[PDB]
Amino acid sequence: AECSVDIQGNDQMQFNTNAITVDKSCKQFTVNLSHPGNLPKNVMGHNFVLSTAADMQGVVTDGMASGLDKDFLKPDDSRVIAHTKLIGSGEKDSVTFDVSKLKEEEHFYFFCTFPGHSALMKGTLTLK
Ligand SMILES: [Cu+2]
Repeated sequence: AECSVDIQGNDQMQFNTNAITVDKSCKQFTVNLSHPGNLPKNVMGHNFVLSTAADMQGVVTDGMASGLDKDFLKPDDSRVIAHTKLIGSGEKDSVTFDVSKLKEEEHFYFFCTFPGHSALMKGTLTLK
């Protein structure tokens, strides 16, 4: 169907949704992230990061360590299926990935890796 979704992260430390469905029809899928709240990236930055459920903890933990200059993400992290930039108020970023990379598993988690964020900024992404 539509092979894109528009996601927002804000000042409430929440994305607007906790569930994304990707139409199995799609060869590619695009996630357009924007920040409709008011703070900078160095403080209340969000990114969108996609992994298997099992990999999320490692991604979030290795992320924190990497620091704000690496967008709180380990560079070249092979667990990460798709990722955007870290963004603050009124910035945006997009990421496109192959639907084939979701063939093998069931429940994936999307999440923000800014330290602490993933307490609320965790959702499920599935292939339907
Ligand atoms: Cu965040």
